[PDB]
Formats: sequence, structure tokens, C-alpha cells
Amino acid sequence: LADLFPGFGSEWINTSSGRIFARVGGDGPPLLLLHGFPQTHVMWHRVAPKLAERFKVIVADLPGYGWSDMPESDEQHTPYTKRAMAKQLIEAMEQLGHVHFALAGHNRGARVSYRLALDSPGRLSKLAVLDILPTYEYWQRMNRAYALKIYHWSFLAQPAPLPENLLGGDPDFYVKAKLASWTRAGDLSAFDPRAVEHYRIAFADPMRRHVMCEDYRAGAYADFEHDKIDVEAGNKIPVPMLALWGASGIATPLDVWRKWASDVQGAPIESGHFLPEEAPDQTAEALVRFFSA
Amino acid sequence: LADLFPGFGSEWINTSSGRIFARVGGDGPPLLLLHGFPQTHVMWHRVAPKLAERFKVIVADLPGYGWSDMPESDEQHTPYTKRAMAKQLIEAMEQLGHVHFALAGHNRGARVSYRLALDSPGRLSKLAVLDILPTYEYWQRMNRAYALKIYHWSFLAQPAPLPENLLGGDPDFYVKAKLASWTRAGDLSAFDPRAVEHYRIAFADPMRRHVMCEDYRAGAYADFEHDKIDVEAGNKIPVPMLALWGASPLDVWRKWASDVQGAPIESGHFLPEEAPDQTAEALVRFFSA
Ligand SMILES: [Ca+2]
Ligand SMILES: [Cl-]
Ligand SMILES: [Cl-]
Ligand SMILES: [Cl-]
Ligand SMILES: [Cl-]
Repeated sequence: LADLFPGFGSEWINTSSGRIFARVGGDGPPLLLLHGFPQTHVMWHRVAPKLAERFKVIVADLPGYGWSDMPESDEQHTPYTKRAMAKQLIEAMEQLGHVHFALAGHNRGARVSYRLALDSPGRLSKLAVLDILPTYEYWQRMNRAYALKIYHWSFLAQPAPLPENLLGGDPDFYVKAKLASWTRAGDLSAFDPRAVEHYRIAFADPMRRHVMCEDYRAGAYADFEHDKIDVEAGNKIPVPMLALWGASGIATPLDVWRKWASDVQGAPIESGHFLPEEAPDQTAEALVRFFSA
Repeated sequence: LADLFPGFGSEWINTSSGRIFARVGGDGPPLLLLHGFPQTHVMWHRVAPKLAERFKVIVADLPGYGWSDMPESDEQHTPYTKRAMAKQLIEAMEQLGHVHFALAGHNRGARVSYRLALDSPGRLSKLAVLDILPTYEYWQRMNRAYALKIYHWSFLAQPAPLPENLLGGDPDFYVKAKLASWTRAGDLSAFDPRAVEHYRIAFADPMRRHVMCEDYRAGAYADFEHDKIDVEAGNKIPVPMLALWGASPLDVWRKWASDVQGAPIESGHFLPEEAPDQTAEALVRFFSA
């Protein structure tokens, strides 16, 4: 496996829930970056160097993904709820001495990030969420057209061991098909092949696949209920926020986020779902500008 | 593979789109019985005997399922649309001289049946559907709760080869998990083991699995659009109808049919195997007078 962050250090950070693996580089105000599914920290490799010119950049594997430890799950999928993931990432930031920091997330990592902002807002100076709406909004919109377009939320959420058994025959084919499908061109051309190999090796481990299904189970059940509480109570994030989305992505999104956040700006970018790999210069620039302003 | 139909013949019926396999027994008025997913005609083995006391009973494999031939599909999944399946079964019944008959179906076979009643109501004396609502109604109901409960409607409808590739690694597990999870018991104890082997053997074949996905792609697209036209026109099935459902709906069918009666049966989805006495008794009494 290639080193895609040349000159960045590496840290295995202890927490009460297990170790978090991270690459660490640059100098300046602290900025945590969080990937999602079906990827690892390496998806930030095209934008990290440029962010590292202006910030101390912490590129972490999510609890249970990549090289971070995989805690044993339970009947409510607790450790892979976004509430618990956020708590665990807060502890890992405190081990480095960061109690107030900037945060950007993508896909599941964006879900950890907004949940973090709702539960513990004093932790964040600013927040960016890339190509997502809140988990409550995804589910509230569900109808035949969305059910057919974005099927995997309900598939990976079926009780164990159904999705796990289906995915075990030919795991490479599933992970590569997902990566390609969500891009603008529908192929693997946007990704560095050494980044594709990181994703494929993680996806080849049955234990790593189980974590991803637990993540999506949490997505269908506890995460949804936690969001519902907040929207029914009218709670909005007060942290200044940016919503960036792909014109051809999965997530207008800015109008949805205005219901969830009192100080939000946003823009589309010409891209599929994978903004930091499909549109690196534009994504790096939008983030540097937002976090420096 | 076991003969589960004592005193029934075995027939291959020709049609313009391929052969339909059927077990045929009994005498008297004609009654066609249609299975669904993930099963074959064998799923009527416990109720067909009682029905054959009074009727001439035709127990057919759906187009592409079991031992029926598999017509070539196309980009709109045409031969696995319920409209096309019904036209093909209408042709099969004509090869036997049956142009007006009674019809009961379960799961996919019930969708063929109600679409047959909507398209060609003159073909049917009476109609029974087991544990379904119309395809349009399931889709209209597709919120978070339904997306989770009935996930396979969206998964099996994903463009080829995604579900076919996944089902290929351990098909025995997938079929047995479906059978089990929709029963009251949650295991395979309601089923005869010989019937389970018919279902496993059919599901073990990649070409039979592809047909199943074509059926669900039809269910997501043309079949939905067909139902939508009837709902927008206010069309109602005129044929006398019975809706049976597992306690583990009559109001829904009253919107789709002008002469409908209905009852729950103590059962999961697989009424003719979980609740064979009660299912047979209800069908016999409906179809008699
Ligand atoms: Ca320490
Ligand atoms: Cl979303
Ligand atoms: Cl770019
Ligand atoms: Cl069905
Ligand atoms: Cl019974």
C-alpha cells in the first residue's frame, strides 16, 4: 500500500472505544478531516497538501474503518452511531490537545460531523459537510424514485448476516462498482489507482465489511431517531457552516441545511459524489477560503 | 426431486413465447393456481388435493420460473411484465380449451392474476389473491418503514448485473433466508423439506435467478406504470374476487374491485404451506358458489 501523504506523520491515538489511526501534517489552526463509505482517510490525498500549507491537518480513519480499531457492536449498533463516533473522535482530539477545532467531513464522516455539532457545539470553530443532507432528510424524502436510485441504505441495513453473506462472494466487484457509479463519468477515472487499492484492501476484510453494515444499520435506526428529536424540537446548529455538494452527487441542499443550521453558506461544484478526488482544486480552494475567513 | 402431487399428470403446454410446465389433476370446472417468488408450482402441494376433489386443477410454473421455458428479455423487461405473463398464461389455457376459468395466485402469481383480471376480465369466472396489495399501492406506500421491510423490491430491481453478481456467491443461503424470514415461525419448519429442495434447486441456476430480477425490474417500472393508468382512470376489477391475507387490505382492494370479499388467515406470508387447512377451506368455499 502506497504512502499518499508525503511528509505527513502517522499517529495511532488511544480512546476509551479503541485506537483511531491518523495521518498528521502542516502547522496552524487544527483541522480534522473525516472520510466515509466505501473509503478510508486516503480519499483526502489530493486536497490535504494544499490545506496543510495553512492548517495543522489531522486525516483520521473513522471508528471501525481503515486502520482504526473495530469495537464489538451491539443490538442498537451503538459504537457505529454517529453520536458515539463523534464522542470517540472528541476523545482522540483531546489526546492531541485539541478541544476546539475546525472540521470537514464527507459521506458518513459528514454525518459524524453534523451530529458532533448538534451534541457538542463548543468543540467546533467551523464545520464543512460535503455532498450530504441530514440522515432524517434522506429518510423523510423516501418514495419509489429515491428507493430505486439510492437502494444501499436499505440493503446494508437488513439484519445480519444477510448483507454480509451477499458481499462475501466477490467483494472487489461490489466496492469497485460503487466507487465508479457515484462519480460524474460512472467509471474509476477520477481516482488514483493507489487510492483504489487502499479502498479495495479494506473492503476485502469481512470484519471491515461488518462495520460498514453496522454503520448503515445505525443510519436506519438510532441515527435517524437522534436527528428526529432535534428537528421536532427545532434545534439548529449555531457553528458557522459550509455545505458543498456535487451537481451530479447524491445530496437545493443549501435550502435543506438552512432548516438545520442558523449560519450556513454553500455552493455546488461540477462533480459526482467524490468531491475531493473528482474536483480537488476547487474543493481545496472552497475549504481553505471558508476556514481562513 | 419428490412427486408431491398424488394422482396429477405432468404437462408441457406450448405458447408463442415458450412452454409452460404444469401439474394437472381432478375434474369439473377449471381452476388455475399461480405461485410467486422464490418458489415454484410445488407450493400448492398441500391445498391442490382438496381443490382437486371439486375442480380440474392446473398448477403452473410462471413464465421463466421452475420448469417453464425462459423467453428472452429486453430493455423494458417485457416478457416478465405481469401484462405479458398473463397473455402467455391465457395462451396456455387456450391450448387446453379453457377460455373462461377460476384463478388463484400468491406473491408474483397474484400480480399476474389481478393484471389478467384488469386486462381481460372475460377470461375469469372468479379470482383469489393471497397476501398481496397492487404493485402501485406498495410503491405509493414506500416510506422509510416500507423501504426497510420490503427492501428486495429495490435491490432486485437494480440494473444488471449488480443483484445477479451478489446472489451468485451463496444462493442456497439467500433463498432459505427469504423462505424463513417471511413465515410466522421465522424458520423453515412450516415447509416440507422436499418442497424446500425444489425451491433451492431452481434458485441454484444463474439463468433462473436472472429471470427473478427481470420480474422485479418489471415490478419497479412497466408494471407500476400499467397499474398507474388504471388508478388514474378509476378502473375497477368487475370479476368476483377474494383477498386472503396472513395475520402475520380489504379496504385497499375495494378501491381496485367492485365485488370483493376478504379474510385474515392465521399465518405468515406463505398461506398455502403455513395454513393449508384454513387456506384450502376458504378457496373451496369461494370457488364453489
Ligand atoms: Ca495520552
Ligand atoms: Cl444525503
Ligand atoms: Cl478541480
Ligand atoms: Cl409479491
Ligand atoms: Cl390451517
